[PDB]
Amino acid sequence: PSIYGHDHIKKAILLMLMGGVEKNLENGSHLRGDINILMVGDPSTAKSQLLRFVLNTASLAIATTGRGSSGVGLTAAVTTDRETGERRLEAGAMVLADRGVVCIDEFDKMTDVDRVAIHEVMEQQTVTIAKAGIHTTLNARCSVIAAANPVFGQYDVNRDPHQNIALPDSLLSRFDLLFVVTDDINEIRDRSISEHVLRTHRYLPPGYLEGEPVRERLNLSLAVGEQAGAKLAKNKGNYNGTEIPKLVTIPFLRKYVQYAKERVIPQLTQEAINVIVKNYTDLRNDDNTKKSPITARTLETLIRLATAHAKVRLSKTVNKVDAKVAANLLRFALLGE
Amino acid sequence: RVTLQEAPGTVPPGRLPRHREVILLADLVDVSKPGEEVEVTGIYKNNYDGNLNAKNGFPVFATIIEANSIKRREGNTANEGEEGLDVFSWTEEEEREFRKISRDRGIIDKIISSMAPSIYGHRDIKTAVACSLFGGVPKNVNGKHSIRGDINVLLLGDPGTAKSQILKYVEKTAHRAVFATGQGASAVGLTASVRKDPITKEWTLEGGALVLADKGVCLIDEFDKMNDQDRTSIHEAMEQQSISISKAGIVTTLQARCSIIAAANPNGGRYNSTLPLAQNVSLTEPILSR
Amino acid sequence: VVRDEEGGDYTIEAGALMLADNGICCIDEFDKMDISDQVAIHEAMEQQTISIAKAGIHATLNARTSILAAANPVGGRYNRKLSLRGNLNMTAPIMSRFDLFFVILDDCNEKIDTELASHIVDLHMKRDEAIEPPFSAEQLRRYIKYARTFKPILTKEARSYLVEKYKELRKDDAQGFSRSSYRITVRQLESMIRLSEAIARANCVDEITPSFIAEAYDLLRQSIIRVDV
Amino acid sequence: GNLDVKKALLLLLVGGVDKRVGDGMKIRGDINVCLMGDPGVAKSQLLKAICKISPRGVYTTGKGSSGVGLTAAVMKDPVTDEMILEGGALVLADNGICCIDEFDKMDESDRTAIHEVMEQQTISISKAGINTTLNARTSILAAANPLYGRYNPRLSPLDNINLPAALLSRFDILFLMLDIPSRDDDEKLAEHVTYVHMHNKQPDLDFTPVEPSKMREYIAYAKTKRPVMSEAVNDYVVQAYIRLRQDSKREMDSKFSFGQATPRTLLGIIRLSQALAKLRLADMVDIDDVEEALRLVRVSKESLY
Amino acid sequence: SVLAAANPIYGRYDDLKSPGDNIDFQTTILSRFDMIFIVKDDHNEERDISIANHVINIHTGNANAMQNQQEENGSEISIEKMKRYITYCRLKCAPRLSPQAAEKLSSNFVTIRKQLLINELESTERSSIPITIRQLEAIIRITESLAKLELSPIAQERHVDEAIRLFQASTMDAASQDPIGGTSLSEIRRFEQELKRRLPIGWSTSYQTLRREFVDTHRFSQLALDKALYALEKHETIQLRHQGQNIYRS
Amino acid sequence: RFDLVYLVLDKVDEKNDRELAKHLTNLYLVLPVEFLTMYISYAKEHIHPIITEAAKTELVRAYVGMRKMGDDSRSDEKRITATTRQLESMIRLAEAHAKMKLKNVVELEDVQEAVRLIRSAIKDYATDPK
DNA sequence: AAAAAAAAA
Ligand SMILES: Nc1ncnc2c1ncn2[C@@H]1O[C@H](COP(=O)(O)OP(=O)(O)OP(=O)(O)O)[C@@H](O)[C@H]1O
Ligand SMILES: Nc1ncnc2c1ncn2[C@@H]1O[C@H](COP(=O)(O)OP(=O)(O)OP(=O)(O)O)[C@@H](O)[C@H]1O
Ligand SMILES: Nc1ncnc2c1ncn2[C@@H]1O[C@H](COP(=O)(O)OP(=O)(O)OP(=O)(O)O)[C@@H](O)[C@H]1O
Ligand SMILES: [Mg+2]
Ligand SMILES: [Mg+2]
Repeated sequence: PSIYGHDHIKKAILLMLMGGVEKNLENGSHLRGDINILMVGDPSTAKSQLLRFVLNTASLAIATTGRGSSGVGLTAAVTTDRETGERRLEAGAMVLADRGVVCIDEFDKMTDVDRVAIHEVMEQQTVTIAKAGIHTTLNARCSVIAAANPVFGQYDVNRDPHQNIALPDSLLSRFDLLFVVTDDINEIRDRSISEHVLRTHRYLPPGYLEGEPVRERLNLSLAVGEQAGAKLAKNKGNYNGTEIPKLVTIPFLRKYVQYAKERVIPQLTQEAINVIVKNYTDLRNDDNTKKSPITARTLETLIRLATAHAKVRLSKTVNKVDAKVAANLLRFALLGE
Repeated sequence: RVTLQEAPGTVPPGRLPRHREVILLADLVDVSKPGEEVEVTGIYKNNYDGNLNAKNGFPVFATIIEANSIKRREGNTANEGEEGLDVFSWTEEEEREFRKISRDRGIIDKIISSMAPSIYGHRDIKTAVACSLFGGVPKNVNGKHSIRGDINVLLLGDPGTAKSQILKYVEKTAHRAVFATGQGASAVGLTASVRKDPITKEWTLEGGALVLADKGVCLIDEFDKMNDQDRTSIHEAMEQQSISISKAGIVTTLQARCSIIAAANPNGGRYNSTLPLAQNVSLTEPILSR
Repeated sequence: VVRDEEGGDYTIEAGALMLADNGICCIDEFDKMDISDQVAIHEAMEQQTISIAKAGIHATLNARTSILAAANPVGGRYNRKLSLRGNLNMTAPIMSRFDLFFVILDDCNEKIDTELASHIVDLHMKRDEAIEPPFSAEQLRRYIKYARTFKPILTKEARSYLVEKYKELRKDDAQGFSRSSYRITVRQLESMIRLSEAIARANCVDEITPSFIAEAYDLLRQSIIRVDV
Repeated sequence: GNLDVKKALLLLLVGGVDKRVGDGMKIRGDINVCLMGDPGVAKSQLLKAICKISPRGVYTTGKGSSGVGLTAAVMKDPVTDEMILEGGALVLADNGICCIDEFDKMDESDRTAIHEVMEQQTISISKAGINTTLNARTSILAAANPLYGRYNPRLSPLDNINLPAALLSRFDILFLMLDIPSRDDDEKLAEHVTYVHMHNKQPDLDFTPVEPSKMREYIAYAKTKRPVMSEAVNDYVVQAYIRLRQDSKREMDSKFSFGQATPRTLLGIIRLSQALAKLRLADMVDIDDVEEALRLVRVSKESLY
Repeated sequence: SVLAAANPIYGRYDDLKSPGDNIDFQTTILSRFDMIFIVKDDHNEERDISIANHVINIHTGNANAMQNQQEENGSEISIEKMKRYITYCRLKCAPRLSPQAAEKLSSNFVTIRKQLLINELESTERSSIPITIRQLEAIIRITESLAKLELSPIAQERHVDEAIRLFQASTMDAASQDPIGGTSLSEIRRFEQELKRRLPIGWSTSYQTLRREFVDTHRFSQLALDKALYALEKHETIQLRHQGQNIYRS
Repeated sequence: RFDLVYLVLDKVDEKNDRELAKHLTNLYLVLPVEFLTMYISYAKEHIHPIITEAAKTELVRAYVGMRKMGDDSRSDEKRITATTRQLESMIRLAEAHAKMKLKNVVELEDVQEAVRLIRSAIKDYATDPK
């Protein structure tokens, strides 16, 4: 709630945390099931903060930076055991994050060589290690979110999108959604964001006075821990009243996503298929300038987003409204409003 | 105990050096320093060894040298004027003679004229070299302000002006002198370097060229051609008189009290008298002001 | 300087100049040297020493050598219109290092090439061992080793003639132009002294006659006659 | 869609003319075809399909794994560190089907390895006095893209593969897959993909009387028959080569300059006619096979535009 | 906290050169920093005399006495007492803002953002020193640090004004210094002829009348003010007095 | 510094392409044995031929002839194409020709063969001018 | 086996 704007970024994050279902076939091998989001923008536009929020609110996630990591040790390492005296593999950065989400900062500043590891993993969600007589395929079906800044200090709107991004096209084509953020100078928005940020910094922890700094505390009183339906104490979530629309607390949202990721596996119908194919054809043959080229992968992204939105409303079938909202989100992420 | 190799100046060209072991008893501890060429007078002795016999298969014995006298021979190769373990030590009568001859009128002129007696002219260069190798006084204000007390000298001019001969004489007469030249010196070679010890297997500090110049003079030839990355690593040595390293988990600061004397050549090989100094050399103000 | 990967060698390897100590180094094709050697040579030549300080090892190696080199003019053929500086690509400080220059040209004259081909053929088949030198190799080595054991000196008239010659050589070249001709330094006087001493050694005389000074001056002057022509 | 590439793969699975000629001159029955196309054309998916359906298929790439190129799999393997080694060898290079994605990615070592494997040449790289050469006889499958990732209106050899032209001339068939935005084709592609997704299975929209194991048996059956050549087509192939050299007379017209002169073009068309006699026909080589090979070459060049 | 020292390209700042190519740091790294000080050398011989006297006295023969008096008259405190005081203040106090201070901060941020937009629009290139929300957070932290000096639980206008002054110094010194970087100059000559022709030495005209006439002609308002203050900067024969109304020609 | 150089230029013509097509198709549808190797060994190590005085005149005449071509009716100082490398080329080639056929002294045919062989390569060394 | 510093291309 403390991040102003970035509405569709929040919507994409919500769809990503509880993405679509994985499809497997006896003849079609494997179909990717989750969604990846990449953000590029000029400095001080709240990308690292949103990434930290996603790290905090996710059920399972691993924090990683581009410069402080090495691709060889990021997937698997060979070390000797002190007791037995043999050598055994150690899980890497994203192997620990299997079925989770991996967040990487300074993505463009990472060494090019290590990027091949991502090229290995994001391709088929499986890393294969073959070194010192060890032959094993390790499963890693994680989703990766990255944030990188353009080559220049600030984004150039009048320049080619390709020359503004240091990353090669091969990896950029894999990411489903590309988001560009700029801090356009406008006195109205400057005043609004200024009063919002000043509101944020005037906050006091409950039950604690303002004259002394924040002090550490002890653990919970219990070493081990553990009327119905009439309370709605932490259900409604509107802890403080500042706007007419509702708001929900974080733990209930985590409970909601936990329930949704397990109890619901939706299926699609022909009504959404018609909208998907129609909007794909219209987007492909509009013949106007666009930020990124499209291909058959974008339609598969639309299908995965439609499945994710069929999951978000707790329904077993895909409604055409999900196709419409997915098309609108894609059109924003590729054209802009 | 210390390992003694062969001096590269006396080894046959293209061959390999020979190693021996030297043992230092009391009053000889820490006299020698790594990287410093020395001359040791000692006693040759032999002792039994087991593994050495095992590897060679013959009754071979190990040999060591126990030191009895050490004489430093770094830089000052001129070793014919006088004898002794050290040539920079004075007796009481020599102190008396110093005091007797230090009071006569116009001793500054005699000192200046007695330096490099085989070079004609260049009085200003001789005066500058004397003032640079005599040095000043470092200042410490309340233990909280530091003022450098050594003088740097830069030489510049046309070829065939015997700058290198002056540098050689300065190296000969100084107590602690180190000679570097052209591109043959790197940025990390002049300053301190970090190295992994092959035996104990952890990072350690290796004394650089400037560290050997403490209480002494560091001489550089062909200063202009030296690459900028190899030239920007001595700013602290000139001004701050300290070397700081933060590498491989080691955070230490090394003191360095050295005077830098450099020689170079202008653009085009000759000095254009009708142009300012800014258009004669490619050096900038941060290096020129020091 | 070479060191083993994670190895405690930190040893130096000797270049051709280092191996040629107390001898003659014969470098061929001087033109395509690189910057490091191109700036190390004019320190190795004049000061007869090489100094290095890299990666924690410092040393001053002895490089007492007598160098002889060959080169090819830029463009292939020597252009008689221009001078030595115009044709060669070497730097001005390197030229001052050398003590003598020899420029040799080929031509299309029919009288010379026939003699050259005949002499090549004769040595190839007819008289492959029957060449006619005035003295044998062993006699040459004996005389050279006998003459190397002499140290000539200089007399009063030799000094006066030498200073007069140096003054004349400094004056006449500086009369040409300013900021375009700069070729005579004290190194030229030292070269005259060395060449006179060598010529005195050749005749096995403990003293030096001004005729030797005149011959050395003639050599150094025709080194400048060539650059004019 | 993409019937041409599937037909080329089928003709590849049988193999060209082989087992030498008179006097011992070397001829290789393996066909070397390269696939050109922008990202997002499922050439990698088709490569995975052909690798899965071919028992001898192997997939490699530029680095990622180091013990795959220029070295065998038995390096420093035994507990005694006996250093068992053959020297210069590849992965199952004998009668194998090497498949590579991102054929512009690999470093100089693997590129030199391919330059060593050109035209069934043995691998003779030695390190410690070993000369146990591996008799490499394999077909080459290469999929790559121009480093710009898209086609350009300018001169087409400027894109090519960003690889030396000597390697390019080695290959038998070059096929280009250019993504052209069209409503009447992208509509069908989208409908087929979404119908595949809807059923969560292979759709009944397809109509194939043959099955993967069925053709797995039939490829071996057709390779067993092994027809031999016929003489009456020599004049036809000679005049075809003459008109190909006539085309080379116009290679300076440029903008699709790939129509260059090479005797390996004649060798490849002979091999493709042999394969077009091998795949279905009995011990007989027909002129229609030469005609079909010529049409395949023309269609392969046609995608340049 | 990071305290970094750096030198611009070409040694001295070389003010005649554009500010864009005197600093090689990217936009991203400069944003994290929030107090950028450009110390330039100057020559007027009075500050030079003062500095020479200061250094000459600070030579150890004299300073060893004078500084002692600074600890005897209570004008300064020793280093260790300052260390104890700073650790005590860091442990104890942690101030907080007030709504009036928040309003003043918001207004100041909007003002500086608009001024940056004006300078960018005139210059027609991206500014080498950016202004973002990080700068607003920086000013907030400066106000809080100023309030932390006196152990005040609440930060008020007295600290906010000084923090704003410090930020104004560190902004006008580096970011908004000579944004012009030195219609083109064809009008510049055309104006300067008119003032000499129509306005003799010693007389004066109102600013409003000159602006009116030159907006009536092709000159317009934007062109006039820039070279008006330029000719004032030249100060050879143009002087301002009596607020911004009297254009005196010296 | 090479002794010789050979250039191959495959250009599109009807006749040569037809001939290559026929020849390659016929191959697709008088040679000794290691005898060659032992003959070569015998020539290498038993045979040591020398040049005679008669061939010297022809060698000098050939050198002059390639010298005379190197200049023309203009004072432009045309390129010097007759180098001593050519001389070593012809002497070595003529001696090697006498090495073949197990002879002991050279004949004229050797020197004409050598000069023709070198000048055939030189005649194809010209650029677009001349 | 894997990380980090140095000289040469
Ligand atoms: N819309 C916003 N609402 C609240 N704070 C914001 C907003 N945009 C930026 N900020 C503030 O900008 C500051 C910069 O934070 P941060 O470095 O994480 O951002 P960023 O855009 O990811 O930067 P970078 O590209 O340098 O990593 C934060 O203190 C954050 O509070
Ligand atoms: N008064 C003098 N001034 C200059 N040179 C002199 C003088 N007296 C003698 N010489 C001779 O001049 C020569 C100059 O030596 P050298 O070539 O090393 O000098 P340099 O031009 O300073 O050198 P570098 O090439 O290192 O810049 C020496 O051989 C020296 O003997
Ligand atoms: N014609 C098509 N029919 C069906 N699926 C297709 C088609 N073209 C592309 N695809 C889709 O493309 C994906 C695989 O293609 P892929 O992107 O690997 O191709 P590529 O050209 O080799 O690209 P890259 O080098 O970027 O991997 C699959 O999800 C597949 O469904
Ligand atoms: Mg950030
Ligand atoms: Mg692919």
